[PDB]
Amino acid sequence: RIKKISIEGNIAAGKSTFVNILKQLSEDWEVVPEPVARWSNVTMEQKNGGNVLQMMYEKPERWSFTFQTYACLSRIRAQLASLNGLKDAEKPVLFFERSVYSDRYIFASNLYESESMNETEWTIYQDWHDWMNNQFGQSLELDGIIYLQATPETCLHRIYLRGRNEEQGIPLEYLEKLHYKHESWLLHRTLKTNFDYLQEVPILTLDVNEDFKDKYESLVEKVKEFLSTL
Amino acid sequence: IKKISIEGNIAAGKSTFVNILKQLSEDWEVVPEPVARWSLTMEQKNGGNVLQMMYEKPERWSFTFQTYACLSRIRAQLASLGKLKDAEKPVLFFERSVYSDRYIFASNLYESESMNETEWTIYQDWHDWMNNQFGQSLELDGIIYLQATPETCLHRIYLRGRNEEQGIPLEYLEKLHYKHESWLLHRTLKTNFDYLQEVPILTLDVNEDFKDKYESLVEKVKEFLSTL
Ligand SMILES: CCCc1sc(-c2ccc(OC)c(O)c2)nc1CSc1nc(N)cc(N)n1
Ligand SMILES: CCCc1sc(-c2ccc(OC)c(O)c2)nc1CSc1nc(N)cc(N)n1
Ligand SMILES: O=c1ccn([C@@H]2O[C@H](COP(=O)(O)OP(=O)(O)O)[C@@H](O)[C@H]2O)c(=O)[nH]1
Ligand SMILES: O=c1ccn([C@@H]2O[C@H](COP(=O)(O)OP(=O)(O)O)[C@@H](O)[C@H]2O)c(=O)[nH]1
Repeated sequence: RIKKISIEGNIAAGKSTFVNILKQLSEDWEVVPEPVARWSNVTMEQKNGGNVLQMMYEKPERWSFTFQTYACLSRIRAQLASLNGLKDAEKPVLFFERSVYSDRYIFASNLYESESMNETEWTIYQDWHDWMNNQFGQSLELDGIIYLQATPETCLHRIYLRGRNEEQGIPLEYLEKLHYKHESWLLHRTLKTNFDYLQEVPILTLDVNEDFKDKYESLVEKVKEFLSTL
Repeated sequence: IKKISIEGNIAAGKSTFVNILKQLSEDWEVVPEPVARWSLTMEQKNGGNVLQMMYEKPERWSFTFQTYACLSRIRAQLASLGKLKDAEKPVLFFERSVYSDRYIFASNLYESESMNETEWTIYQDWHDWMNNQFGQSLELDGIIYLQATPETCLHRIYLRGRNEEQGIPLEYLEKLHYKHESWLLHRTLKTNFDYLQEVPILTLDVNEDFKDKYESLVEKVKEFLSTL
């Protein structure tokens, strides 16, 4: 009964600006922020996260599997907690900052194709992912995906314009890898998956390349008309 | 369905005690250890590879091994709890357990500096969640402790003649060995699953070879099951 709607987009695309924008417009609207976002900083799950995330930066081939499995286990559990945590709400909609699907099909597929996950590591990640998400049935199944499309140069700007010292090192090409994978999975709609319904699951695209903090009303209008189709 | 775990050190006899035990009743079934099936499919092949990695670089693959194994155990005990549909007094014998994984090996890799604090507390955090969402009912109704000396096990690894095992050093079979005693005799260890503090335990000296001679061992097993 509580509508799940994931927001998808490249690093610094604006996901979390938009999500905290929407949160304020409807008591019928809540947010689930992504844990790694949470971890990207300066509870045991934080201690562990900034750690693994710091270790991920310094030597990604050593740390990729662990960190993926922990970004995703941390998300699955954070997702379920907002469901049990919009009870009374007449038209419940909850917004996920990214998804188990972006965990596996953009980020863990990137690192694998970019050689930080050898094949044993990837088939284990993907096995572990299948088994855990066939075991939720349709608890965490998405009614919708809003794609916060932008450009990698606007994301590098946004990164340095966000000032996370550790995020300053991520180069454009990497951003360009994650751009290529979003384009293909969402906008182009081609990337395959092991999940049935994510082929017949509706997708909103939105150009966030211009600052939207003061001028976001059209973006919001899009979001709503979109939620009435779903 | 009743649930027992058969625990004990490497080549101590579990697979034997179990291949024997399952034969004595149509009301009895076994879930053999994932790790031992690796010792072919995406489990096998994912299982076979990392095991072999884990012998070469243990400080690099214990998290990954320790996650995959617990998973595959959780998997297999669940597709098995499957068996014993038409039985009056049905028992499933688990060849090791989710606590074996954690409080024997995964603790022992950490203490051995083959996983770090992050890894080791990430595994802990995941074990605690992966057992509480999908694994509530893999809950044991007792435990069976096959107790060989650190010494007995090493010869029984030679017997089996597994190549990569014949590299298991004696000193390894030793700490694994004082950690079973602690959890399952002295009850010197304490875990994070409280019903486990009130699970009964039957412990069997298995230094004497029972490949022909298991009757009185089985007698206490039958006896222990009759006290649940
Ligand atoms: C933006 C902080 C998280 C990081 S750090 C990082 C990374 C850093 C340095 C690297 O090489 C120097 C690299 O190959 C990856 N990639 C990432 C993206 S991996 C990822 N991020 C998420 N937010 C979620 C998820 N499931 N996976
Ligand atoms: C029995 C084969 C699996 C291995 S391999 C291994 C090992 C091999 C070489 C090592 O040093 C190079 C080492 O420190 C450990 N320990 C083990 C035991 S760790 C373990 N065993 C299980 N049966 C289950 C589980 N979760 N963990
Ligand atoms: O219209 C916008 C959207 C975002 N940002 C900035 O872009 C950076 C990244 O935004 P956000 O934290 O949402 O990124 P994400 O959650 O996607 O990493 C932040 O410093 C924002 O202040 C901006 O200036 N204008
Ligand atoms: O009482 C025994 C128990 C075992 N074995 C042999 O020792 C080897 C290893 O034992 P097992 O695999 O059963 O031990 P586990 O690791 O399963 O506890 C096998 O070849 C058995 O045939 C034996 O000769 N006598």
